[PDB]
Amino acid sequence: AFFQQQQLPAAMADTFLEHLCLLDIDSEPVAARSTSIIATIGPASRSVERLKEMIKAGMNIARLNFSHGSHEYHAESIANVREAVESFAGSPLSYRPVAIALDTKGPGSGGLSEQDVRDLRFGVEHGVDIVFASFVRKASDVAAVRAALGPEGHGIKIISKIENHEGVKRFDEILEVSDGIMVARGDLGIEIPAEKVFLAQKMMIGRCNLAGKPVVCATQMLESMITKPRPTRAETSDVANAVLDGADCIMLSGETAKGNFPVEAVKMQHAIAREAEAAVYHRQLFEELRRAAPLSRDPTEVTAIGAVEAAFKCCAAAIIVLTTTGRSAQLLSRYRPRAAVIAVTRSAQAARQVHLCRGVFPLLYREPPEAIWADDVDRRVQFGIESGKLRGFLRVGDLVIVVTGWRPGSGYTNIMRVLSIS
Amino acid sequence: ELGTAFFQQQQLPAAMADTFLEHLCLLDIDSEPVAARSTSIIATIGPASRSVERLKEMIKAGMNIARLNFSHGSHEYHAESIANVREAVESFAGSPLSYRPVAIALDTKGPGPGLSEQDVRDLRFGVEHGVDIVFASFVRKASDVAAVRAALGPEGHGIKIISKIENHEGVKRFDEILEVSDGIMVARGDLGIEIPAEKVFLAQKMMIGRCNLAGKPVVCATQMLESMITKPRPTRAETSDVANAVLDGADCIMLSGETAKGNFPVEAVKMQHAIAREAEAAVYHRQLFEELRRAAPLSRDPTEVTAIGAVEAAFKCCAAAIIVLTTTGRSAQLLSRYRPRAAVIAVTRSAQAARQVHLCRGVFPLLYREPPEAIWADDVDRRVQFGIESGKLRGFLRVGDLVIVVTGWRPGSGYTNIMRVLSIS
Amino acid sequence: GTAFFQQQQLPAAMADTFLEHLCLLDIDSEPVAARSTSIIATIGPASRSVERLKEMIKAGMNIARLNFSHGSHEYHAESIANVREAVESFAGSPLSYRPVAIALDTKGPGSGPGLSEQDVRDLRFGVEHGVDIVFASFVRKASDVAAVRAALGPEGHGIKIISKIENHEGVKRFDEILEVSDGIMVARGDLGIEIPAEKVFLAQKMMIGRCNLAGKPVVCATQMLESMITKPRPTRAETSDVANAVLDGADCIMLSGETAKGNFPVEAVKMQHAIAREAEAAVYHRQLFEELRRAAPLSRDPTEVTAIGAVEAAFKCCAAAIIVLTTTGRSAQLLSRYRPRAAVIAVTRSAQAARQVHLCRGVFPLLYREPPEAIWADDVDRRVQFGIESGKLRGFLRVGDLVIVVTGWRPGSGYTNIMRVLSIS
Amino acid sequence: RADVAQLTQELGTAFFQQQQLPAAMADTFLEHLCLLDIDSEPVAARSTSIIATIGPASRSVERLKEMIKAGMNIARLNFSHGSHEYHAESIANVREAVESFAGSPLSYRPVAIALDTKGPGSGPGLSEQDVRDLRFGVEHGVDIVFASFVRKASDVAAVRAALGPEGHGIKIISKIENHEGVKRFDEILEVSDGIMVARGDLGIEIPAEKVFLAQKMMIGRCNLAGKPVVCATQMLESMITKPRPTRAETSDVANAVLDGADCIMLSGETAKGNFPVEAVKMQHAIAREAEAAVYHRQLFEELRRAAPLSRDPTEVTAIGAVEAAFKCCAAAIIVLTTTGRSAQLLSRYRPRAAVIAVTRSAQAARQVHLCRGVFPLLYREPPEAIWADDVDRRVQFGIESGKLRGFLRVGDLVIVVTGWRPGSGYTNIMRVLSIS
Ligand SMILES: O=P(O)(O)OC[C@H]1O[C@](O)(COP(=O)(O)O)[C@@H](O)[C@@H]1O
Ligand SMILES: O=P(O)(O)OC[C@H]1O[C@](O)(COP(=O)(O)O)[C@@H](O)[C@@H]1O
Ligand SMILES: O=P(O)(O)OC[C@H]1O[C@](O)(COP(=O)(O)O)[C@@H](O)[C@@H]1O
Ligand SMILES: O=P(O)(O)OC[C@H]1O[C@](O)(COP(=O)(O)O)[C@@H](O)[C@@H]1O
Ligand SMILES: O=S(=O)(c1ccc(O)c(O)c1)c1ccc(O)c(O)c1
Ligand SMILES: O=S(=O)(c1ccc(O)c(O)c1)c1ccc(O)c(O)c1
Ligand SMILES: O=C([O-])C(=O)[O-]
Ligand SMILES: O=C([O-])C(=O)[O-]
Ligand SMILES: O=C([O-])C(=O)[O-]
Ligand SMILES: O=C([O-])C(=O)[O-]
Ligand SMILES: [K+]
Ligand SMILES: [K+]
Ligand SMILES: [K+]
Ligand SMILES: [K+]
Ligand SMILES: [Mg+2]
Ligand SMILES: [Mg+2]
Ligand SMILES: [Mg+2]
Ligand SMILES: [Mg+2]
Repeated sequence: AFFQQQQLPAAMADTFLEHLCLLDIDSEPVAARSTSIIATIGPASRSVERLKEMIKAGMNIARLNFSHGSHEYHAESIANVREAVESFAGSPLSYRPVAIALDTKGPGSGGLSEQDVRDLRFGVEHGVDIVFASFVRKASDVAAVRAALGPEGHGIKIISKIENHEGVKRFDEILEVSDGIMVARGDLGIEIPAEKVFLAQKMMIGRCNLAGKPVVCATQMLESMITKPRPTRAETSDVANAVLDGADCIMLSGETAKGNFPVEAVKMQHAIAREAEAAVYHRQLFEELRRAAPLSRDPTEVTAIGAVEAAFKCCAAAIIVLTTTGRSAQLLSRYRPRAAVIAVTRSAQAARQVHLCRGVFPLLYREPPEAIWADDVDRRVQFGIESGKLRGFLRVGDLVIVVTGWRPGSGYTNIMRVLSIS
Repeated sequence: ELGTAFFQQQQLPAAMADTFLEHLCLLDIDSEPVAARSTSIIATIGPASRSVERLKEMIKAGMNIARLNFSHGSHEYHAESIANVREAVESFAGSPLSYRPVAIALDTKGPGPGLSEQDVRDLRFGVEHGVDIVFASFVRKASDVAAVRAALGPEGHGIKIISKIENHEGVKRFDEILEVSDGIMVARGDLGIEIPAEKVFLAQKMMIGRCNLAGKPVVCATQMLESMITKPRPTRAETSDVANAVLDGADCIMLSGETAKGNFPVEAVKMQHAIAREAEAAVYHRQLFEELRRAAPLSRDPTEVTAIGAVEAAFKCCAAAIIVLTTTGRSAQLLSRYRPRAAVIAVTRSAQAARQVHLCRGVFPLLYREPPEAIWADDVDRRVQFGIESGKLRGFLRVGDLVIVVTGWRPGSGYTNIMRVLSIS
Repeated sequence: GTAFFQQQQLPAAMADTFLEHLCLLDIDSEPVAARSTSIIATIGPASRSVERLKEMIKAGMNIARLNFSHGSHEYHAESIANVREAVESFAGSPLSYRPVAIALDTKGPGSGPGLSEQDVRDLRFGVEHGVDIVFASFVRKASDVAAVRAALGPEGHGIKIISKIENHEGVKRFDEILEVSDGIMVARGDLGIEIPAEKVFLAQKMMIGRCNLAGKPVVCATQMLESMITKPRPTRAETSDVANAVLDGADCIMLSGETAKGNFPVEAVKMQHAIAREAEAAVYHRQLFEELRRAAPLSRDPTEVTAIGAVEAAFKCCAAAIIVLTTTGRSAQLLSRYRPRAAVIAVTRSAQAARQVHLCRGVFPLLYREPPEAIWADDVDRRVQFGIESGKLRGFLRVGDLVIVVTGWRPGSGYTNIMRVLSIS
Repeated sequence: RADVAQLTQELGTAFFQQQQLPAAMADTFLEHLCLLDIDSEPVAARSTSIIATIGPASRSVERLKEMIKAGMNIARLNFSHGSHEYHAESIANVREAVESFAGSPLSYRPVAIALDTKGPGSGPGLSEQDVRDLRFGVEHGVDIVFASFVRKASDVAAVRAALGPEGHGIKIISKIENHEGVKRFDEILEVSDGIMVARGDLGIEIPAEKVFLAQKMMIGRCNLAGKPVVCATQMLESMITKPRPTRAETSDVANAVLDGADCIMLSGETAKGNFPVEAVKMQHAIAREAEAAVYHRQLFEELRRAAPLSRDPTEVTAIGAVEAAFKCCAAAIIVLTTTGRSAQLLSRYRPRAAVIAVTRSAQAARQVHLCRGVFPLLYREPPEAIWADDVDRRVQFGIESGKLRGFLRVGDLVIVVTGWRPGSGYTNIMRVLSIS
């Protein structure tokens, strides 16, 4: 029964053609949904009660669109998101962190506009986790956003939105200085011929997967759900294909900001992403990612490849990793393991930000500290296992891969262990 | 010899990539498509696309197959639609550069446990009016296809039966249905109601893959550009859906309400044409050909053996086209199953085969009406030169180009066994 | 039949990985194909008798090597006369006649920087006596090949020059030497003294790989069955060395003392024949063909395009042979470079080309002696029928087999452009 | 180039020109052959073990010391010749020569002793002389038995029974010498510790032109099973009377290594020939060149794909460690092992990194020579009170010995493989350590 679920016959296929032939509508997804859902906050999704339903439906990142509304309006949205998120903190083994992303208005006819400088300062003051920088055309646009965030906003992730021909052409220099990319198909589809957007999307997703940096697919993914309870056949296909392309995140704009079915739009993206993740041809994907990732003398990078290889060998239910900044989890995620990457962290910001990386499930550690560092590490590992058991990721008898470091502090991951559950 | 500009167009850098990941990384929005659009467009005929003048614009925009939806309208209404399609098609018989055969497909109302009384009557109407294809609704098992085949009476055995897979049973019994059908339609509308909507993409990709493996045509249908029923431009999900259906391996893409009742029927056809052209150049032929080659069983059929040799030869020299002489369309279909980048120009004396080969990706039919030569080898040479001259006229070919020519050793269907490399003069 | 798929290591040939290919190799799977790697036998006191040469031709000797390091011009002229007498003793049966090439192996430069005066005289002797091939000793750079070509003069333009790589400089300047040579000999004797003995296998494997990539013949030479100079059976290392040279991709394997001075020249030829046959069936064609196709550059030459189409067609149908008409041997060489499992039966009127194509693996030359038919198409057909009848007599073909036939559109060399699938009747 | 650019800038272009690294990074096997370079020097320690047959030409203690220095890893006693008294003296001389280097534990090289049986002769199974010789082997503490003419699984069970309860730790390597052994190979391999391709008798029992097929098939199946395979007979035959081998002989040795053989053997070349030390030196030189010419890119991919999914933590850790070693061009993989099993599971994936196996078992240290690329280090120190400290001391012993023997330099990355509790069977940890 195990080998009939999660498209495992299609996953073992010798060719991509045979993989397609073996895809089965009766093969149920079992793994937790890996691709994060970004929901745009607006009148249809601003109330605390509505936000609680969206968190339960699968929203991982709340997007604030600074193209509309005042700073007072957005501060209220942030407070409501935090209130809804913290209403589940009473049960630490099931608490789900939710990131807050600020999407800038953009340069308009102008580099960095004066309104963007003020909005970015607002983001730092209100503790946003991510900035979706509009109309990034070159590396200096990213540097300007980074400078406007100042010394207090050093830890904020900058996701550059590629929205025009210049951004596509200067993609490599933009990705090099950004934390990730958003394929902003709305403006891109007006700036370049609409029939060419899929080429830009597939290229950018492929280059971000190669670089090991997050990539978001955005705009009109479930557009008809703004007024209708069910999406069109092209919309479900678009969501599934963005996941199959390799997108780390998928986004909802008007569907959640102003539509009549915000919760249903989140549920639909969750349902499709789960089905599409199981249909990924891991046999070829892992081989190509493994071959393309350069040789490295960084122990975190070396441990990450060893751990993902070990996870595939034993059909590991999860890879439990201890991380301070999220980096060790990101390096595991870049190899696209089928095993869930359970990231145990003390940082609340890193727990929110790792939603940008596909297949990373953040667990915010709030248990009493241990006096012995080795005992403290072992307790965080057992915490990952208990949360994993409660959430359905793990069962007794499963094998897990555990990734830790040799000393406290970020940058010292160098150990991989094979552990049998219970 | 060809120029550096030649190797920058039609995603040739992405086509030469060593891995699928590198192929994606090399896709370029500035790399323009050059080849003719190979995925056929099926447009549903209705009030918005029934007039002769509107049909002429749709033919110019790229419509290859006219679909008659027998779920609505009387036999009198459909006979008028057929006459208007034929009038619009024949209005271009004067210009070889603009003339294009257009197939007529009858889409049945559907079942009841099996073939309904109305379907028997509608299928008889199709035979009497000379339709080329039947899109059989709600096919669930092999016996449903046999019933449709039996209903195509004594005169309609040459009509192609494309089984529409619309429910869980059709998906589960797919292999037995494909074995007896000429092709398949992934009817996503009903399929998305019969099975969970989030599972339709799995059924679509599986069926397209199995049809590509079998070498049989597969159509992707329903809501591909739905928003264009009221809006002049489609959504980002809709263009993505069309491009991904072509990348999946679909031979045909379809328009329903977009062309039958919408406000922008011609623009919907133009949009599918534009997207299919871009998506066909983005196909990763290096891995696709290797896998089709490996999956296709060994064969002692000379048409099958010649077809793979010809497609291999076309890739080796970047041939502008493969010109094939075919009476039934079968030799062109066997070339099409290996997905060559070269256009397959099919020269036939059969007007029905010329219309039906639109079901096969990359087949460009040319109907030949010259009187037969007394010396058979001369008749063959005249048809090969007709394909070359039409190719030059239409932009497929130029003097100095290499073309692959596929012919047989004797007259009659079933004897294809020759592949030649010709330099265009 | 099921028995067909158990022979010639067909289970190992269909394997998905090289490891699984090795695991499926079967000592009970009998070779069926004709032996495709040519055997070069060096002539000497043990192999000069006309009666002894007839037995060596029957055992499988394809090329007779004259070592100009020993003997005078008078000695070599007698060797040539004896070889020709033994070869021509079988000309009374044209369907079974086996051409045998004559190769002149030069003494070398010695302490000199380039072409020695003795080599100039020996090369002129070769042209005057009609030798087919020159094995040029100690080639260190492209100008050494040009000097050999100049010494052959205008009358020796058709002689093939195979450069012997015997030292570090020849290995380092390999690419420039191969570019101007017709082929290469891995002369392991001197190479093993000039460079550390433990590194010779790396030079052998590299040169064979680069010659296979270039589509040019490569010979493996020296001490392959050394112990057979005095013993009736070779050592385990010797049979392994012959099998591995064939698996590496060598077009030819050579015997020196084993045939020139030993006590078992006929048995040494028979042993190389037996081993080469076993090793050719053990070649992993699935990966080899894929890599040769991918590495071979795109081409606009119709002979090159037809060759890859014909090899692909031959693999698709398990063709027993590819029958090719050739004037210079070039069309057969271009088929051979893709390493088909099907025998390449080359029909030619040129006695020299028939002898020289033994340099290319899997090419079986048939010398056609009949004067041309008045109708060129009938002369082409008669030559193809001669290939089929010789093939049937020699066991290459049976009724019911499929064969690929490679011809051109006009008389004269350079116009091959047609591939046809033919059933043997 | 993008996949190796940063590491090329860090380690230098000279590093990437050595040990056939350009040929190792090739995208196809054809390109791998085209990139093989006679100027690309081998750097890694020789990983294929050399088995030398002991006889009159290689019996003296002083001669044996030269053969150990030349590279002999396993001493073979051919029980087809000589009495029990003769073989006991050979064993004592081998042990005396081996122990003459024990004064320096950081450089001491263990040498295994293998007993090669006379065989069944005309009989259907285990002969009475073989039963007596096998009992002699157990009494004299031999490490390995090369069982002659194994034709079926019951032949190896008979050898195992003749070894008795005291010989349970002895490795049984079945010699495949006839058609029946080749045809029943899978059942023989399943119950054996490894295989020997005995080409001498095999070449008489089956047509000589078919021996290479049997050799390549058996080596491939042993590599797939992760069990040692020995290539034997006439590898450097001419060196019995001549100082240099023929071109076919060097080719045969190189091709046995490229085929995937864990061990290569010398028979008459060492036992009775005129150049025993030179024959060992020649096999050493060729094996080093051939190991660097192995196409690891395809080999690792195929071993990974063919090896079934596993829930055994030693197996899971082994593939993770070999993958990690390739990622960083690790100089070595240091593994703690009691029976040799954790080192054998690393060896089956054919890493380019040397597998330095630290063990307290003198027998396991000798027996791991059967596995390609395993360098045994015998740890003689008594256990620390705290088990975690005892583990760390053993790892440090491997690093210090690795530095001493030239395997490791400061700045190198090393992969360390250990377990969560004492005793055999609990390996489950992989660590990436930077050498300081
Ligand atoms: O992913 P990051 O940011 O490098 O953090 C990984 C770090 O986490 C640890 O596993 C635990 O460290 P702390 O005890 O400081 O939380 C370290 O050993 C390791 O260096
Ligand atoms: O594709 P089909 O229907 O098999 O037709 C292919 C046939 O066309 C030809 O090339 C030309 O035949 P006709 O002259 O009868 O049209 C035949 O030699 C070949 O058998
Ligand atoms: O292999 P080559 O030397 O190019 O010769 C091939 C030539 O042989 C032919 O098949 C037959 O030519 P001939 O009639 O002159 O022998 C030509 O059509 C073709 O050009
Ligand atoms: O390779 P083997 O025979 O399984 O031995 C590996 C064992 O060695 C160790 O690393 C150390 O164990 P010891 O302390 O008993 O020597 C164990 O943790 C592990 O189980
Ligand atoms: O799943 S894959 O192996 C694959 C292969 C061939 C195809 O045509 C295809 O659509 C998908 C894959 C996907 C994304 C990658 O970036 C990659 O490296 C591999
Ligand atoms: O037969 S092969 O596919 C092969 C693959 C892997 C091996 O390790 C091997 O020894 C042989 C091959 C491929 C290309 C060649 O140019 C060749 O000579 C052989
Ligand atoms: O701003 C965006 O997200 C867009 O334009 O697609
Ligand atoms: O009938 C159709 O086309 C459907 O259901 O999608
Ligand atoms: O000349 C030769 O043949 C050699 O050196 O091997
Ligand atoms: O017994 C042996 O070692 C042989 O036959 O090779
Ligand atoms: K915005
Ligand atoms: K209908
Ligand atoms: K010579
Ligand atoms: K013995
Ligand atoms: Mg925008
Ligand atoms: Mg329907
Ligand atoms: Mg020489
Ligand atoms: Mg024996």
